[PDB]
Amino acid sequence: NQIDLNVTCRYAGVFHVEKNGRYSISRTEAADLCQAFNSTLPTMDQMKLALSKGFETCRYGFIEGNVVIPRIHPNAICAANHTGVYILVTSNTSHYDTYCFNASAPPEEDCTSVTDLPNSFDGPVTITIVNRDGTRYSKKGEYRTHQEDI
Ligand SMILES: Cc1n[nH]c(C)c1CNC1CCCCC1
Repeated sequence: NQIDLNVTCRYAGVFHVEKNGRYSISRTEAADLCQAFNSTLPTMDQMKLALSKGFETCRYGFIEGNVVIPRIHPNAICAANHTGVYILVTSNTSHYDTYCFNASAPPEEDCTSVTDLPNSFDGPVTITIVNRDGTRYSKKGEYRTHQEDI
């Protein structure tokens, strides 16, 4: 009973979270997951400011109201070579990664590791935060409040 959560640097408080190395988060699970990090789904304005500070990924993830990919450098296999906050328009499917926004984070690039999941609740799952540099933090708990996500 284990969940891996791969996380990134924070840029103006915004970061990316991928669950179990696959697109596997529903919109309801995404909001609950950000709440476990004392965070919220970013607004489009919050995401645009993060992009301006150096944030980019090559993965679709929820923000408030849309599924997006922030892009700085054009790459043919990431958001069809677009730059800016690329918005997913047409998809059959509902599960993505998520972005999260922590208002208490530094204002610009914070590429220190994440060493806590401060607002997880009591539960039976071994949850492991995996940083890009491989460093890990694990704790037993739960974050999902909707049954259809478990
Ligand atoms: C700076 C830092 N490293 N690990 C932890 C925990 C913290 C405090 N802020 C984090 C920021 C991203 C969401 C979770 C909370």
